[PDB]
Amino acid sequence: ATTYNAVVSKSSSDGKTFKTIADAIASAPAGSTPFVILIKNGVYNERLTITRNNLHLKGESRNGAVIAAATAAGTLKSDGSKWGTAGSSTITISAKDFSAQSLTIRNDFDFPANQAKSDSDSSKIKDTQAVALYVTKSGDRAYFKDVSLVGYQATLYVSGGRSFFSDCRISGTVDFIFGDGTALFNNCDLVSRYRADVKSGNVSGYLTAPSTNINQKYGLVITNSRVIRESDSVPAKSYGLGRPWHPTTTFSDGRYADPNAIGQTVFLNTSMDNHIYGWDKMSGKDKNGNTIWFNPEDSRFFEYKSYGAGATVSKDRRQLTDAQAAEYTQSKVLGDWTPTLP
Ligand SMILES: COC(=O)[C@H]1O[C@H](O[C@@H]2[C@H](O)[C@@H](O)[C@@H](O[C@@H]3[C@H](O)[C@@H](O)[C@@H](O[C@@H]4[C@H](O)[C@@H](O)[C@@H](O)O[C@@H]4C(=O)O)O[C@@H]3C(=O)OC)O[C@@H]2C(=O)OC)[C@H](O)[C@@H](O)[C@H]1O[C@H]1O[C@H](C(=O)O)[C@H](O[C@H]2O[C@H](C(=O)O)[C@H](O)[C@H](O)[C@H]2O)[C@H](O)[C@H]1O
Repeated sequence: ATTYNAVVSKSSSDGKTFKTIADAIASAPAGSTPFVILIKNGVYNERLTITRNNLHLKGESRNGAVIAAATAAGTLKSDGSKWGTAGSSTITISAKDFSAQSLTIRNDFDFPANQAKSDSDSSKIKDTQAVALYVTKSGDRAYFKDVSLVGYQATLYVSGGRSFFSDCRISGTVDFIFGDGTALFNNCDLVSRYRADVKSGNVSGYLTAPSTNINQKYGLVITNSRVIRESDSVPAKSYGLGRPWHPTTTFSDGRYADPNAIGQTVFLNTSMDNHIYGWDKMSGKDKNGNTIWFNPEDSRFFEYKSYGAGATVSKDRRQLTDAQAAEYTQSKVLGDWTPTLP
């Protein structure tokens, strides 16, 4: 039994439908009863913030139901201030028990076009983060099944609670899955994109930039997935599996890189093409304003039974034992939450 509380459609000749997803979401009664919205095929140029618990979106098809907007961190608002990374997101989830199924979410900020702009071009943005999907500290138990997430830098921002991504596609370049949330990915294609602006022997990007607090058991966990290059033009050894993001954070003694954000990224039973070279370092500013480097060997970066040409084994790429791998089951990672669709 599957019934819809609202339907979004591009066609008025279709039936009794909403024209925009934002309108359908808004039409939901106040409260926490399940509200399920069907979204028919089409490109919906919308930015959405979800604040109602137990809201559920279902696209007609992942290929054809698209939610898209173009916003970079460096994009200016009306008052002349920047949107920022969090603010750049096409979809923001700030509610509990959200699900999205069979749809694509894009940030259409044209990173390559931006980089190709002349250095003197005042429209050339430096803050090139452009988030497709953002799960905030308020968005626990967020479930994404058969969803495609599209971006370049900072595609997926997972913060706070638990999120589960299943049968998914996620594309990007730099730090394209990042944040301090517990995010489990199963049977996903993680797509590393070509960068025309990167010189022959330099790094193109990093799949993950976890900022997981050291006292939090699970950060980014990728299982039974495929780490793939967008094209044959993506060079060998051009992408890192992760680098440690220690976010600039306001403390009592100032604003600087959080020392206790010692991120976790764990890959289990995942294929990797040879664009992968391993893990990498990342810099921030310390309490004195000096550059500080955070190293992968000091971070919680692990693999278990990786395969494919990018799956090399050395000292610099720590491996889980069988016993340790057993700690990364869905049951263990998500605790008492079993992700279910309406
Ligand atoms: C999610 O994290 C990010 O997206 C990070 O973005 C930034 O990373 C930069 C850069 O954008 C990225 O491409 C990369 O660049 C490296 C290298 O560092 C460059 O010098 C460089 O080499 C150039 C060229 O590629 C090469 O061919 C040669 O010619 O040299 C060139 C050159 O040197 O000029 O390019 C490299 C490259 O492309 O690698 C693939 O790394 C950069 C970097 O790490 O600099 C320190 C930010 O700088 C990062 O901090 C990170 O951004 C996140 O964290 C920020 C922070 O302050 O911690 C900031 O977050 C804060 O604001 C948030 C918000 O506004 O919402 C939020 O509140 C958060 O809590 C708070 O901490 C950013 O907003 C956030 O995205």
